[PDB]
Amino acid sequence: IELTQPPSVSVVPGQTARISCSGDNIPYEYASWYQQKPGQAPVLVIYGDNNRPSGIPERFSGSNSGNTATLTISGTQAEDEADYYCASWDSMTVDGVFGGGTKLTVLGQPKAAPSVTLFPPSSEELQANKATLVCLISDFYPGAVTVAWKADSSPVKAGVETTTPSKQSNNKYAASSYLSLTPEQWKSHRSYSCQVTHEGSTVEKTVAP
Amino acid sequence: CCGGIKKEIEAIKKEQEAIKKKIEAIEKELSGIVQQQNNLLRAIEAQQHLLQLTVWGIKQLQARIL
Amino acid sequence: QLVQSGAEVKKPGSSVKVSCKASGGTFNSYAFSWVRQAPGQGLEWMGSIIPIFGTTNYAQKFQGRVTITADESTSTAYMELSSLRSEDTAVYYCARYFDTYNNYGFANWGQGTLVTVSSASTKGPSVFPLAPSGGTAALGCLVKDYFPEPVTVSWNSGALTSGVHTFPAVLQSSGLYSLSSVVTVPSSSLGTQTYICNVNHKPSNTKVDKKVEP
Repeated sequence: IELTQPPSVSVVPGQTARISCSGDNIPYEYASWYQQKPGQAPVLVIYGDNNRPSGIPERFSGSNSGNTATLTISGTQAEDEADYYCASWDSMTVDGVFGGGTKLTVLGQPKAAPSVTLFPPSSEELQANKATLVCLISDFYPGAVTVAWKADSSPVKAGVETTTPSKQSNNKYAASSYLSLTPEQWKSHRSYSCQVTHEGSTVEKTVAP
Repeated sequence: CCGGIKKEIEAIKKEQEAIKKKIEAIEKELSGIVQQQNNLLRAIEAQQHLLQLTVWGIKQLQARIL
Repeated sequence: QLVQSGAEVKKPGSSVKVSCKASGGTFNSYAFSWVRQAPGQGLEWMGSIIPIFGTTNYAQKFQGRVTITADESTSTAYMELSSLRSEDTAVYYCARYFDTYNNYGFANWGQGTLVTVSSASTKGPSVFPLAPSGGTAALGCLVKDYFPEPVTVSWNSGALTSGVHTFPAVLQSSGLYSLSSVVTVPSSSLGTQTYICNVNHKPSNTKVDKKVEP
């Protein structure tokens, strides 16, 4: 037995959303749906004959029709943007089986600009032959992020590393950029900027050695 | 008219007070049942659960075979 | 309700147990499954056990490699996968079903257990305090080139919680990770309170504390 979902499904804020689970030797009361937000265990939302666990919002309903499970959200929300899974049991083998998941997207959307911050080197790390600088891009939408570091005044690219953006609980993305370096080059050039562009603006932060 | 109030009030007041406590006893036994009726429900639901649990248990064993 | 063993690192071909303690409730009434998730991938179901008989059944992919057991005395389920290979690196979840009789769904989950199957080498973090000075103010910790995932950061032994943003890890070219964790606070509480940075990297058995102030 195997389950089949649309790999993603996108929707306008406040609409009916429908993920379909399909195949093959049927369930029905065995079928379950789960919502997983990034960095979290799945939370059962629907089970059996259209049943919500406790404290689950009514916008969620379970539909069924022969081969097919369909989770259905009425009037979707930003918080409903998550990855959804269907699951059921093979009646012969009793094996559990999950669908491949479905990224429900409500991409748009109410935009917020990257709040950037920069910590100086750890003074205790200076002691320890090193002095990395810590830049914290966060709270932005979309996940669009592209950064330029800078020493004193001259363009910089090499020597650093950066993280890809990742969705927060607040659905707004985040990032981190560091510059490991020698505990002498930092107390040689003065302040350090951080040119974080979000496809229009460019946000800095500057610390004094 | 009167004279026969002597023979009636002191008669069908006692038997009509032999009701005003032979009912005031039942109202215990009714809820002496709901006491039990509810434990029973509680008991069945416990078995029902063990049953589903054992069915699966059998499906799993049966699956281990053939 | 369900809480699992901590994250591990395993050499290829070796093995690993993972435990899950089911708190408060009758252990004989439970049914449990293990479900693993590879980074950025779907959930995949591995096996089930019914504690009160200890009858298990497993997915064919893992049959031979996986055993699941339970211990009623301690209310614990275990999964153990042997002959480990890279593709087994995953987060492993423990899930309870038959919450009620008609409910074939996984009503309760573990916090997850990250298991990492690389050949060498376990490395400890370099925990650093950060430099601080009704408005805004923010301090934090730095964890430098360690290996592998994950790494834990909590503040004041579990006290300080509100407005705290822990950040994801960069994996370096070196093959080591680093991450970052800061606390947002108003100007009106700086150099008075206490501020501990508690870091746990369980795989290296590293548990560290760290203080911070202007």
